[PDB]
Amino acid sequence: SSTVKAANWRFVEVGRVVLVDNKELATIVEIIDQKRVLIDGPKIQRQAIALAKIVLTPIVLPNLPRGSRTATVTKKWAAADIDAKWAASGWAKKLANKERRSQLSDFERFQVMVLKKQRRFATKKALVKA
Amino acid sequence: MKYIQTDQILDIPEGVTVDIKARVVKVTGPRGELTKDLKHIDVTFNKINNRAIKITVHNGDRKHVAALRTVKSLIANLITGVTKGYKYKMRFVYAHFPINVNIIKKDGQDYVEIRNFLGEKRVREVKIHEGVTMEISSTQKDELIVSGNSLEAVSQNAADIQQICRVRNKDIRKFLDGIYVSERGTIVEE
Amino acid sequence: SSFEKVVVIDGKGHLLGRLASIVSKQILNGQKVVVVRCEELNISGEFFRNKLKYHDYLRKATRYNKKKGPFHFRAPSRILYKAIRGMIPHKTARGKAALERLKVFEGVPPPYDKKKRVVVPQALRVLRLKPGRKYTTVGKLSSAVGWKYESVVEKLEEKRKVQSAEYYAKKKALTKKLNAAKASTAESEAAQKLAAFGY
Amino acid sequence: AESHRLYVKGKHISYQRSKSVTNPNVSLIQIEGVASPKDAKFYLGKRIAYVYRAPKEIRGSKIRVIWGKVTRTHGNNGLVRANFKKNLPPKTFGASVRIMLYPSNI
Amino acid sequence: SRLNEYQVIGRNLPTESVPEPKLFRMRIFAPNTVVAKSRYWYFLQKLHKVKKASGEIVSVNIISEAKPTKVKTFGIWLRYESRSGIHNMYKEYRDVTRVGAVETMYQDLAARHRARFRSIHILKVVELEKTDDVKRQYVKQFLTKDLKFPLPHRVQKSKKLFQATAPTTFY
Amino acid sequence: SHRKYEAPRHGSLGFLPRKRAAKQRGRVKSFPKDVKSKPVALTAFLGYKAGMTTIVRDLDRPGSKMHKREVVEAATVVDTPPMVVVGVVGYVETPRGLRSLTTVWAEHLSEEVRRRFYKNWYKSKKKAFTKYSGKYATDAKQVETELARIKKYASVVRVLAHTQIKKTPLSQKKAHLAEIQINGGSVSDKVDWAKEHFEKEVSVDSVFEQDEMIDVIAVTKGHGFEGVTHRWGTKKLPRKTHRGLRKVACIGAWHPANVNWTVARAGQNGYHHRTSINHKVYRVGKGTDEA
RNA sequence: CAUCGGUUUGGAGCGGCAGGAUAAUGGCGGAGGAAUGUGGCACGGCUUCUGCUGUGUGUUAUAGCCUCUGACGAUACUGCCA
RNA sequence: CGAUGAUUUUUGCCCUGCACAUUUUAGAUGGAUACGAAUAAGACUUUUUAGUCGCUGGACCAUAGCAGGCUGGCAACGGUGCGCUUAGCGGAAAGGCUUUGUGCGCUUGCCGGCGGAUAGCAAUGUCAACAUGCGCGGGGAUAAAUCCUUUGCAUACGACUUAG
Ligand SMILES: [Mg+2]
Ligand SMILES: [Mg+2]
Ligand SMILES: [Mg+2]
Ligand SMILES: [Mg+2]
Ligand SMILES: [Mg+2]
Ligand SMILES: [Mg+2]
Ligand SMILES: [Mg+2]
Ligand SMILES: [Mg+2]
Ligand SMILES: [Mg+2]
Repeated sequence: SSTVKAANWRFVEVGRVVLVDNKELATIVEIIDQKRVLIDGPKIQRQAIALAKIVLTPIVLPNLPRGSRTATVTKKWAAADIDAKWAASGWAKKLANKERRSQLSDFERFQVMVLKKQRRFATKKALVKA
Repeated sequence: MKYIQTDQILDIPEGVTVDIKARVVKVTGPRGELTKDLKHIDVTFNKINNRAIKITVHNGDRKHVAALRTVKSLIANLITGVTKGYKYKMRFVYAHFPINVNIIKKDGQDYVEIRNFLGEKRVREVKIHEGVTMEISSTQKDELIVSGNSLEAVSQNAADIQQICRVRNKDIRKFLDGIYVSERGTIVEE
Repeated sequence: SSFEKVVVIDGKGHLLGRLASIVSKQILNGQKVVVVRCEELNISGEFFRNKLKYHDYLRKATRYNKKKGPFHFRAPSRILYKAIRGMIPHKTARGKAALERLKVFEGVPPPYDKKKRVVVPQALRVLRLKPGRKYTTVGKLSSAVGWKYESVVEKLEEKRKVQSAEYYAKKKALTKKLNAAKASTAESEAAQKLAAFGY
Repeated sequence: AESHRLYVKGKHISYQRSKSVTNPNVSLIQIEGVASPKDAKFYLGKRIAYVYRAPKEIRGSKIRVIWGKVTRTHGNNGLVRANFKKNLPPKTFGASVRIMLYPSNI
Repeated sequence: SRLNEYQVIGRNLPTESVPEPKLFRMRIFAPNTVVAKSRYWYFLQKLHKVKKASGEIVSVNIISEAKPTKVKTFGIWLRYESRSGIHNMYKEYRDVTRVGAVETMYQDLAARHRARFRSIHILKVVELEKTDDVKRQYVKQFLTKDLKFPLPHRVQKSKKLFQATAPTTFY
Repeated sequence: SHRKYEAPRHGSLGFLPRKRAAKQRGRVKSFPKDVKSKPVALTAFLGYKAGMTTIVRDLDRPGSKMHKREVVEAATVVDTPPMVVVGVVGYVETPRGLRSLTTVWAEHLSEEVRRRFYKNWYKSKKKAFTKYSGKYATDAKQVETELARIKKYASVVRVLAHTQIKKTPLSQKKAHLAEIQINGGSVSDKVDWAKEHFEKEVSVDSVFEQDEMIDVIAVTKGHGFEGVTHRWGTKKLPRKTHRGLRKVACIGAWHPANVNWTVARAGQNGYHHRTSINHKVYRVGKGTDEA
């Protein structure tokens, strides 16, 4: 066959889930320009934003009509359960682990070191025989 | 103006398998294989089916859009080169001095040797590019046939032969001698 | 942002003046910098344009004695060095010390062939230039104006990359074995607690 | 036990200056790992030590110290202004200083 | 600038001959009310025998966007001065607020015609309700059905000067 | 103002500075480019300028008015006894140029070449190369190790050879030792050729054939300090010029307010290093031939 | 080191109050309308109709949107807090 | 900038294992932590259709013990430091990267017993790599250059080519 390698880009389209401020989720509801979109979400304010200020996530909210108001976006977001889909990805998991690490205390860091010593002992023991 | 999207559709004949990976096109047909690097252009490819390939430019300005149909045409020339071939015919034009053209082989290399051009004692030699076949036509007097799979190589050999036979220090409107491309077609007639 | 003992920069794909300014501020502030692969550096603009600029540079020489005039160095590392030195107060003792903190090379000679090379994103050509613009490779500009050792460097760079590939294949193999050992000790008491701490 | 450091690494970068005139009474200090005025405001009021070696021993020691303190931030990239009891000599531009964790307010 | 749309109303000072002079309203795009009232008198003396000394400002009010989160297409009619003459032009902008389209216009004529704020008169700003009202292809290309486009060659901003891994531009 | 009339410059700016050569032995700046397919052979030879003579020769140049007719031609005799091979050097390609890696020497060096390494030979203990001569002790594996290093890493191989100056009428006893690059064959072939020729004589007939065109490297005749008139061939000033006439009248314009490097000045003339090319070999004579 | 007084630079500072179209929005309710027309329906090209899809129709259906509006409730912005 | 020859029979020189004391530092204070290439691209699995990873190093390694003391036990047969030792690779400035066996330690993988005070509420509160000298110990080698006379392939004088 032809065997053409295609790009795996993320598209600016109605229904794209985006991160805003590296904390909160929102979805694209309508495209303004090459540079600007209108975003909305359950926990964010409906606003016109520049695509440079947001990051497209690999998640699409399916069947979201163009220009949907806040109620429609919230209802379809709850139905598609976008929050759970986001929280199950390695991206959100790495963000959560970064936050959890940033909340450790000095005593907890000491415990982390001690447990790491124990796990390294076990790992070297397993590695030498395999 | 930054056109949002511009598209072109390749058409792949039945026996041809285009193959694109990282802007390196490899076209395979009954007549052989041809390859082309397009890394100097920002284009993306989508396989619609086995008979069509979409060529896209996203958010391209006037010149970058202009570089899109040329990509299409280059790949199309590759496609028709491995399924029909290319054939350029050259006619020998002289008023008095016959042009003596031979296909010689020196140092293991093929050359086109032009002698007696305008009576000159100089011997002109043109290297024959790889994948290009030269032939002295039997059906026509004073005709050279340049054929091959690659249109670029064939046309460039024809241009080399035409350019090496330029007339100097004369009225070229009067001294019309030279070797000129008379027919640009394909090996397989259609 | 850490203070390093030596920062070894892989110069491939870096824009000449942006890397030069960053390295100048680094060595002025007491940081030792090594730049390798200066033949893979980049200048924005087509090759012919930068070659014309270098020929404008070559025009300049002391009329009454050519030996006193500017000394036009042709090696890529020396082109980068001239760019950097133009950004340093090199006629003071402090600028001289800062310049002593710097080393520039073609290729990756020892001992840096077995050390870590970093990149400088603020000066990377693929991240800075608009994707349609034309650029020059300093290795090609150097050969066009008199540099003699282009083919020597590429022969030695292919030998280094063959050796560096053997390194990576070995390192990748031991990473695969260690990952399989860390998988065995997962879901253990130490591993479960470390997962609750974020590790 | 391989590490014993209780200070943050710093560097003496510059004096306070315009294009042509310098003010030795204020030093510009780069605290390691600080990249914004918000980060640098943790270190306001902390004591700074410049530790150096000298030819003559004083009480059996060839190590001398000039003490200072962080007074304010400088610019937008996390440098701070410091005030030392005796001005840091200009030869220390690029030399490392010690940013102490006291007076502590944690 | 960073602008607001103002309703400025003024009149000639009442006389014993004319004790209720006509009230004139203008829509002014100004950064603040000091420039809003200044621009008002600038245009009235282009249209009426009035001055700030012989007139009176009656009301200055901000006109807020009706639907600030509805994407619109605006047509703006302009009268600007070039280095050589005076020209009328019409351009179109996509935005969610009427004010933000005028702000884009000022940036755009600065960029494409070197036309400063002082050289521009806004004749009219109209929201184009029908897709057939859109004349310009640079905003008509965003009114197509099921519009999608990627953003190739993403450049990520780093907090550090040095990076230990190879740069990438996927997105 | 411009010159009233045009004239070419006096002398060449491509032979500056007109200073004394750093050494009396002319050094080969560039050797012939190496071709692997050729046999292993030397590219240079050292000789001594004996004198000039005259020959008579029939010219073979069709279209010339002297074709098939006798011409009388000046010729130079170069006394060239065979050179002795005593060493070999390996060179490595580096991004900074060729770099000598190792030098391997022969076991025995004659006294005439060991005098090369002395300023006061008669007052010396003559200790040169004695420990090195001991390096050949009963297995000579140090020498083989260095030769293997040359084979493994060198790209350019040059032999070390010295003249047998005792066979010439010169009263000088120091031999002349020079590096002569080996061309042809692989690096291993060159190293084997050099090793097998240690302490052997190599003749001119193994380097140069008759009718060859060869180049001559030498330091020219010294003339000492010379004025501009003969150093640079400038025009003598009129007879009635005050303070003398063997001068350059104007050594510069007012600006640049310096003397330029292109103006002819008095200085040392002769004793320069020259490379002279395309000298035809009319005869490679043999010392054993009585005719 | 502590506390004070004078001067001064800050905080992802916190709270209360006022004004405006007694913000404009949004959410909820009602009425009307259209298309870059959802479902459906009727023809098609590739699909074992596997976000299949295209073109017509028409007006909420198996998506929605726009305009006007009714009673509430916030927030932004700008001020004030002895 | 490199290769190479010879390096004082003087108590002088070289190499090396220590031990002590000194001078200096453009500035140690856990670790310079090694593919290459593309960027309109990379890398996994099936299938080349599709899904997944990145969206920064806030990472990775190391990190507990009088600046880290003295002792005991358990579990493992691992980790690590040093000393010999085996083999291989590295010439771009290799002067480094691996590796075999062995011995002596330590081990915080787990559980114990004893010690630190008073430097007084902080004062760098002194802990490093490079160099040199000096005492020992073990090996090792045993020169030239200049002036002077001479030469004339050189030359104003220096310098140069020679010879002694
Ligand atoms: Mg002409
Ligand atoms: Mg004529
Ligand atoms: Mg040159
Ligand atoms: Mg004379
Ligand atoms: Mg006179
Ligand atoms: Mg004259
Ligand atoms: Mg106070
Ligand atoms: Mg409302
Ligand atoms: Mg406020």
